[PDB]
Amino acid sequence: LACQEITVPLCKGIGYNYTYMPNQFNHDTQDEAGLEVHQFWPLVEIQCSPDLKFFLCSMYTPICLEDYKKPLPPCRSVCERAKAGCAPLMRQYGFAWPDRMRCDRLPEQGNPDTLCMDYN
Amino acid sequence: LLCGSIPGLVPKQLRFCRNYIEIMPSVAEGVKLGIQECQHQFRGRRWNCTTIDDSLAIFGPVLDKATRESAFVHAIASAGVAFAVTRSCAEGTSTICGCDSHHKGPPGEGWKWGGCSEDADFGVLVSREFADARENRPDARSAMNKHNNEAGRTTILDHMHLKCKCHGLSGSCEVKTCWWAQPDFRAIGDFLKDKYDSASEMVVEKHRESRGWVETLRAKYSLFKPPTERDLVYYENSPNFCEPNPETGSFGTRDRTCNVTSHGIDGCDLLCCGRGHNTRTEKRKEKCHCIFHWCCYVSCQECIRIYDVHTCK
Ligand SMILES: *[C@@H]1O[C@H](CO)[C@@H](O[C@@H]2O[C@H](CO)[C@@H](O)[C@H](O)[C@H]2NC(C)=O)[C@H](O)[C@H]1NC(C)=O
Ligand SMILES: *[C@@H]1O[C@H](CO)[C@@H](O)[C@H](O)[C@H]1NC(C)=O
Ligand SMILES: *[C@@H]1O[C@H](CO)[C@@H](O)[C@H](O)[C@H]1NC(C)=O
Ligand SMILES: [Cl-]
Repeated sequence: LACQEITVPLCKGIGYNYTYMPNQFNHDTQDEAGLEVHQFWPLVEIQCSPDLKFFLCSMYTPICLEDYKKPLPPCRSVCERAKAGCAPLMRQYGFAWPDRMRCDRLPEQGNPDTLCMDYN
Repeated sequence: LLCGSIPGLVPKQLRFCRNYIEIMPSVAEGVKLGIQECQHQFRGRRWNCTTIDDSLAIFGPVLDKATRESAFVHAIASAGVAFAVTRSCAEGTSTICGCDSHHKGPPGEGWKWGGCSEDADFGVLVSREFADARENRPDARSAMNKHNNEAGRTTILDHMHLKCKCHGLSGSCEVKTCWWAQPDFRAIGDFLKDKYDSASEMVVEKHRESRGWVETLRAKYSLFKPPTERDLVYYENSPNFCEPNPETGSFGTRDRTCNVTSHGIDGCDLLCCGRGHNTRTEKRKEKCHCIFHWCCYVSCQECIRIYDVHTCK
């Protein structure tokens, strides 16, 4: 409910400053979320996808708006761009795209039931 | 102060209130939680459960009519208490209860025990001792209420299940941590609503013990499987909730909100018991054509949605 400022270093500077908790992963405090998304920092650093960072935080530190309080996830397209760019890397070591970033759970542009974040 | 509101409080109860003063707020919320769910479970029926008072006054003398509905009210009140007491103790912070710490057997393979398992046993025992501090009557109504209170309690135990957190790399569920936990209270309300639909009807018999005549309940229809400790019992016929009951049964259905689409009870032929229904139209303002903007905000347009509300005559 309450919008709290984003503290996790990775997700500072992504274009929105305010999140809420708990997120979709039942992270109770924003630090607990942080200690997971920061495991992705090497992937952000390699620049396999230029959407990776925004996509990650759009799930771990979801945008929180004073004006509008309905769901606002990333669009499936954002995730799909990120998966296209970075899953190959993880596969070279035998790892699948993580279950938590499964893109098919996310809405597409034009969903009546909910809006979604992506550029155009 | 607290337990004061109870209108036939006996000293055994007051002692309990004072011994367990630290968890009496959660007993009170327990009752409020159960009656809230009652009102949800019957949100569209002729009797919508807004008769019932949500204070601790429900503890103490049970004198309401022995209808199926009461069987459900008291059941879900007991369960609410067992629920909210267990939930509160799990929130830590209290001297006389907390998480269930007793050694749980070796875990399933993927996971380790952890977190805070809810002490459902403590809540059930609190529910029972407080109800049982009531003065004891050889009443038929007291035999029914002892039965249904226990059915409500016991399913708080029955509904304990496993809940696990997944941590390890990127949240992968291969480092798992589990604890015993309660469902949402909605599971409880749905469960008891079913038990309400199958409640066994009884008849009253009486035999003497050393303190005079006691009354016991016996299944009215012997050919069926008798009710169990988890089933609801009752022995008076429920009234006709159509008309305002002059014997304070309840109100009529007049000006209760109605559904033209439905041909069940929440529909306007059945809810209004063959009387007509009025209709008025209303307008609310709301946000409707909200565009997202890259980045990152949302813009909304104001528009006026119109609907019609049918209320029974
Ligand atoms: C539950 O039932 C009662 C009455 O059956 C409803 O309360 C009445 O609502 C009508 C119309 O709003 C009023 O004329 C009365 O003053 C209300 N209060 C009474 C009789 O005490 C109540 O709104 C119903 N609630 C539901 C269906 O949620
Ligand atoms: C978030 O805070 C920074 C200042 O550190 C500011 O430059 C940025 O524009 C802010 N974001 C929004 C959406 O206001
Ligand atoms: C009215 O009844 C119809 C059919 O049962 C149902 O689909 C609809 O959701 C009901 N309206 C409300 C507000 O429940
Ligand atoms: Cl009862």
